[PDB]
Amino acid sequence: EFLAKAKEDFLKKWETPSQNTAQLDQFDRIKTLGTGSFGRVMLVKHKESGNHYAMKILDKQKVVKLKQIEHTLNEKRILQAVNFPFLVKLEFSFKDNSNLYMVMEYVAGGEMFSHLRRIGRFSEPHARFYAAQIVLTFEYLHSLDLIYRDLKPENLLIDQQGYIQVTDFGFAKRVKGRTWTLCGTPEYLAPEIILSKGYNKAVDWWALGVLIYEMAAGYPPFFADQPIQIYEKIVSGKVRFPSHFSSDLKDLLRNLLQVDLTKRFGNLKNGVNDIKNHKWFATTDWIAIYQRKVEAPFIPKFKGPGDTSNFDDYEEEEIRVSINEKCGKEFTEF
Amino acid sequence: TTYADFIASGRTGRRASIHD
Ligand SMILES: Nc1ncnc2c1ncn2[C@@H]1O[C@H](COP(=O)(O)OP(=O)(O)OP(=O)(O)O)[C@@H](O)[C@H]1O
Ligand SMILES: [Mg+2]
Ligand SMILES: [Mg+2]
Repeated sequence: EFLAKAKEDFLKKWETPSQNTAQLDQFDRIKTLGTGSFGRVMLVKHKESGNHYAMKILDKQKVVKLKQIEHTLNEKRILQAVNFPFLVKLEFSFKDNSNLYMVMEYVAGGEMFSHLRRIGRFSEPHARFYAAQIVLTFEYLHSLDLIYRDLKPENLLIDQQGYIQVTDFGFAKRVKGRTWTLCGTPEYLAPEIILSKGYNKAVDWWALGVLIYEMAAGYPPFFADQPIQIYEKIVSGKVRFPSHFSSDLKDLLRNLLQVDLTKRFGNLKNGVNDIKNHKWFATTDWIAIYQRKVEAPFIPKFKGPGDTSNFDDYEEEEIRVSINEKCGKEFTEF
Repeated sequence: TTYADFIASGRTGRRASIHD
């Protein structure tokens, strides 16, 4: 139902993105929630409303130096245009002489990553609860001709109701047809990305296979010390399963972690419904998940607004803003 | 165990994305 109206709303925002909807001095910067190659994400408090937000800060010069301009513009153009129960909400965006800023709702429960490593592994119903939300999220994204391209626990945040909010649209792209960029995170890369094959949205379904495996096992299906060692294992595709995996889960994973593109679940004629109707998801009420009516297996501890106890600590750096505008032309549309 | 092998490996912490 939602999808028809949702594509029309998406397309309107896609064609005319919002721009310049706040400025830096409207926020108190509190502390760093995560660091990345082009900047960092900080907890901030909006001075007027008192609300807390997560502000992603990107260094314009570094983005240009590493030739990531298009990905960065993709990221913001797409995130401001989407709307879904399991996607982080972008509230404001702006830029100054030095930086780009994307201010999202603060998701205080922390990364799925943190909880997964602490607990060790998730039981299959727990993993299935999260997996169902990703399945629905990809159904939404793919219907908008979006590919996501960086599914991993580090990019999945747990909210106050214990549901997932997907963050990090760094590699999100609107593409009808195939695309070729080598991007993602090594453990989650589909074989066709590694082989420089050209690829499509099926790489997101492969990544879901890796995610479900990692959630249920406590370690990813292909791991080593060096990415190249991981890549060798991925293209070979000889996955082995923990003995505690159910038969249904192994069957699903064999169909998602399918090296042959044209046999992989998610990418056949029946699309997402091959996954939704798979026996492992037999107990999943897709509508109740979508409506967020299912009680979550896990609810993070929260000590108030602005509580960061579910995040690692990072060393803080001053936000530097040059008195000269950098890379103005490159980021005109941001 | 496979879990013990994973926990002793070099990639159990947050993993950065790759690009270009
Ligand atoms: N809306 C948010 N609320 C709370 N924390 C967030 C939010 N968005 C991001 N984070 C935290 O900040 C971290 C970095 O954000 P993000 O993943 O977008 O950065 P990145 O530089 O693109 O990282 P990557 O190396 O995965 O590409 C996340 O892993 C998460 O811990
Ligand atoms: Mg990330
Ligand atoms: Mg990223």
